[PDB]
Amino acid sequence: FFPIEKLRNYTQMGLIRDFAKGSAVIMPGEEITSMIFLVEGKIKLDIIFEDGSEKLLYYAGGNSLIGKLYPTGNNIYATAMEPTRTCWFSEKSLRTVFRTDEDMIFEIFKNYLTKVAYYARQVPTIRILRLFYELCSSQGKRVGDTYEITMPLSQKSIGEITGVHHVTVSRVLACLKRENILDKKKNKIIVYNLGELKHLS
Amino acid sequence: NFFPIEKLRNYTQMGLIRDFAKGSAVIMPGEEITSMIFLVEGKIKLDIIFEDGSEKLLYYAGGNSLIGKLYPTGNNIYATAMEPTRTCWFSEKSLRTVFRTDEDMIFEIFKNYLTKVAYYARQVPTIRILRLFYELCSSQGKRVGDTYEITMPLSQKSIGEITGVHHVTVSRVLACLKRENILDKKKNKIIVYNLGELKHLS
Repeated sequence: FFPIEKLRNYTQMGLIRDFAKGSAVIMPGEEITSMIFLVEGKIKLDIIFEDGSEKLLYYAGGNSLIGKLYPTGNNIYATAMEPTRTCWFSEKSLRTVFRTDEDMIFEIFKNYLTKVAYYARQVPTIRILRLFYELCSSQGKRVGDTYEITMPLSQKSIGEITGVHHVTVSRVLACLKRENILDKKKNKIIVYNLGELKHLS
Repeated sequence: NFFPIEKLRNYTQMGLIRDFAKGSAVIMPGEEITSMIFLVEGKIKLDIIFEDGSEKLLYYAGGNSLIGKLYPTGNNIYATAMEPTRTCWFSEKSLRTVFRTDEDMIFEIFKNYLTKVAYYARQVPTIRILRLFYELCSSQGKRVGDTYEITMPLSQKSIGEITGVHHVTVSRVLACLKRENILDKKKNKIIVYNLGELKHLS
């Protein structure tokens, strides 16, 4: 949640909006321009990617801060998971705060910073040729200077298995190919240069 | 996306200018940073270290990026100026100056910062592993009674690479199958003790 309690002393500078259990909290592109400090309760922020798709992002426990003070590249769609109470902070209430006490400036920074740390700490190609070498070096059965693996394993499945976005499972499988490194010809995997796999892996 | 915050160029005087010839550690490893660093010319690779001396690259930073931090963060940072680079350092006591001189910046950063979380979160799951085995099984599995038996190495680590998966999970996940009863990975042997429920969960 990365709660920022300190701020509950400060909600009276806010717009308190209570929401029922399911009622959409940020719309999928209702335009949102304020920090939504979440005081009792819980919220599910998913992103709607621009295809139409769905995909979780992160929950918001009590005390957490969600929202934003800007248009910020993405469509959020967040549901109240349980009858939840929230205090909205416009920039101008937000201002009003900092004037009433600096420390909170930092307070949010901290909270943001942390959040950066966090997600950025977590954050392809090799995860691929790792999967392949794995297979080649177990299932590998020599055919002259290449090695054959008698298994379908289709683009979709490398994606799934590698947690890798298709355009990449393509480009790279394309590139493994173009290199006399690897054919996944329909049924069977033919590895032309194993030393070069191991090494890129 | 060196999420530059050009506005900050206007207040470097409230800051601390620290210059950094190429190759030079802008962030030593486990040296403690309590200042926003503001990149006023140049280019840094930030790396991290996992608590297991592992290294991998955190971001770049470019003309007008803000890296650095005002607090502890339980991350292990190693920045080096690729190019010769002018920085400028924001202690709190100093940003605390800037925000009085100029209360607007408080939002120009909050934006700034608020935005990378977008970014990152947007980029950013047990699924895979199973799935990894699942294909691995359906293709290689040699059914020994109710079990399906492949002969491979699968170093806990390789899985964590293959699958963009944190070691705790890989670990805490071979934990949850070998238990559950699904899968045992015991040395040079896969031994799936339930393909049906294996694909239910995938």
